[PDB]
Order: sequence, then C-alpha cells, then structure tokens
Amino acid sequence: MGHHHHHHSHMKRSGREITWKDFVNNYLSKGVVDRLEVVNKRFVRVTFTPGKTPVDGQYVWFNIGSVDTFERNLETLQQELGIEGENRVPVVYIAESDG
Repeated sequence: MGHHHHHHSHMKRSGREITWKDFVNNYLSKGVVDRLEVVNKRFVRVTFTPGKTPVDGQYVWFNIGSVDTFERNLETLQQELGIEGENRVPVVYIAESDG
C-alpha cells in the first residue's frame, strides 16, 4: 500500500532525472503519460496515467530552463507523432514561491 509513506517530507524535486529523448521514446509515445506539470518553471514532471505507477512508483522529470523551448518542441513533437486533441498531453503550469 503506497498510502503509508513519508507525507511530512519535502518533494525531493519529483523523482528520477531523465532526458527529453528518453521521455519521448519510453513514455510519451507509449501513452503512459497523463500530463506534463511544469513545476516552478525550473523543470517539468512527467505525470504517469493513474494506474501505471503510484506516488511510490517514483515519477520522472527533466530540466527545461527555457519554458518556451519546451513548449515549441512539445507541440511540434505531438504533430509529428500524430497526436490529435484526444492524445494531446495537458501542460499544467506550476510555480510555488516556496521553491
């Protein structure tokens, strides 16, 4: 049960640091990605579809720096891989001043 874990602990970034190319091939094109949550605009968390991996399943992430560059590449990437409205991966902008 992933319910009993360290709740009173800081978000250790997100999880495992991956590259954009690894993201595309092993996750994005496989449809196992639900959404891309851009946390504090520093990086993007690859959110897995609820069922594939739990919270304890340890989510993956990648640094972008240039949020603009991330978005241009993502929307191009989607139109290349034939992603239409249903497979379009929702981009959720996150920015807590705490981080």
